[PDB]
Amino acid sequence: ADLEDNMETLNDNLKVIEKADNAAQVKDALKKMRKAALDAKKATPPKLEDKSPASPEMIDFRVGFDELAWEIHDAAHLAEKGKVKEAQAAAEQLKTTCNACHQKYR
Amino acid sequence: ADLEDNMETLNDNLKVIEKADNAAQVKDALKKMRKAALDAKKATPPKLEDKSPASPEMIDFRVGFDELAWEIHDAAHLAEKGKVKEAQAAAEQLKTTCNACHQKYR
Amino acid sequence: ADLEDNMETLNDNLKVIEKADNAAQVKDALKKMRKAALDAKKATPPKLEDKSPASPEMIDFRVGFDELAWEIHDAAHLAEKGKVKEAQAAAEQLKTTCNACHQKYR
Ligand code: HEC
Ligand code: HEC
Ligand code: HEC
Ligand SMILES: [Ca+2]
Ligand SMILES: [Ca+2]
Ligand SMILES: [Ca+2]
Ligand SMILES: [Ca+2]
Ligand SMILES: [Ca+2]
Ligand SMILES: [Ca+2]
Ligand SMILES: [Ca+2]
Ligand SMILES: [Ca+2]
Ligand SMILES: [Ca+2]
Ligand SMILES: [Cl-]
Ligand SMILES: [Cl-]
Ligand SMILES: [Cl-]
Ligand SMILES: [Cl-]
Ligand SMILES: [Cl-]
Ligand SMILES: [Mn+2]
Repeated sequence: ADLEDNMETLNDNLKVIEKADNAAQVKDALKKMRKAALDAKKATPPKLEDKSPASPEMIDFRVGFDELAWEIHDAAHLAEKGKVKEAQAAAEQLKTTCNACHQKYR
Repeated sequence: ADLEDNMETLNDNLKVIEKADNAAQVKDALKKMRKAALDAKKATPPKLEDKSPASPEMIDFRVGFDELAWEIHDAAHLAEKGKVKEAQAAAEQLKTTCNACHQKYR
Repeated sequence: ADLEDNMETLNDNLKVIEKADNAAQVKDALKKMRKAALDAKKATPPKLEDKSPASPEMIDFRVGFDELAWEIHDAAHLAEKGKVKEAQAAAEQLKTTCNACHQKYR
């Protein structure tokens, strides 16, 4: 999928997690975020189309999705230990990672 | 190890997992797959030797191993909860990720 | 942070883990290592400054941090099951991955 669709998947599943009522809903949404995050990592964002494909900005951009994916996995660890409300709080904390990339490249 | 060796390791351990009799055999084989997947990520496949090293195809290629490593990890989570049959089924499902890359770059 | 700050973080938290007294201290230190590992992945090490940004050495370098992050996570799994001493042993074993990269690019 393209970058925008992957971002909407990220945003949609954050709101699913917030409203989720059991561990299985959280874990399924988190899996969809991780998939979207890895798929977004294949893209060139519009503000970096003029840079080299392995410029430090494109590397930083791509590693940003590794960091997002690992943080998502931390939340997944909380959810499958049954710590649903802790997992939902960790999901909401992902926004600091969303924001950090946006302020640089969005 | 070179790309072909890593691919044989991936294929060999898929069959070890299929025939495994306990969680420890599944976990050990999945670990060897993840290692092989990350090692394969360092290579240039023959069909992409003419593209630039960070072309969209080489990025798609490299991220394909991230996707495979995470999917392997999902199976390891099943095997660590002692859900051996589920872990074996998830390992069989990895083939859709194997295939998807092959049809583009093999 | 820059590359050498991330390396000091990696080295400091290895010593924290060696001296840790409970799972929480191991888990917290491992997570600082993973973060530092992914951040170091964004850098160009002095010995590769003259190489192409996606040369096979820079790819090998960056994948070295994926391998390090996954090995850290393996130790994190041990510590999350309360196997504190096994987690500490695995953290010591990380040094073979530290060394392997240093001998090539440090
Ligand atoms: C891309 C992201 C890939 C993923 C994921 C997997 N494979 Fe693969 N494979 C890929 C390429 C580009 C090649 C060509 C290698 C060459 O130099 O010819 C291959 C090759 C194989 C082979 C045959 C290797 C040989 O005998 O010479 C096998 C058996 C194989 N791949 C298996 C395999 C499996 C089981 C995977 C998932 C678990 C898998 N591959 C992932 C690219 C990619
Ligand atoms: C590559 C894939 C590496 C891995 C994995 C690890 N390190 Fe590293 N390290 C690497 C380089 C290229 C450098 C040179 C940095 C420079 O700017 O000169 C380093 C450096 C260090 C240092 C010294 C840093 C300093 O004090 O200036 C230390 C203490 C260090 N590295 C430790 C370390 C540990 C403990 C690792 C594993 C847990 C590790 N490194 C991994 C490249 C790579
Ligand atoms: C970089 C490493 C990013 C991370 C991590 C996240 N996002 Fe992002 N996002 C990024 C870019 C470069 C763009 C611009 C895309 C474009 O083509 O214009 C975006 C965009 C979005 C959007 C808007 C998409 C749209 O509706 O057109 C949303 C809603 C969005 N991003 C949300 C989002 C969330 C919730 C993230 C993590 C929790 C996140 N993004 C991570 C770059 C990066
Ligand atoms: Ca896509
Ligand atoms: Ca839009
Ligand atoms: Ca609800
Ligand atoms: Ca190799
Ligand atoms: Ca058997
Ligand atoms: Ca677990
Ligand atoms: Ca940094
Ligand atoms: Ca120093
Ligand atoms: Ca110094
Ligand atoms: Cl996850
Ligand atoms: Cl790259
Ligand atoms: Cl990468
Ligand atoms: Cl794994
Ligand atoms: Cl971890
Ligand atoms: Mn895990």
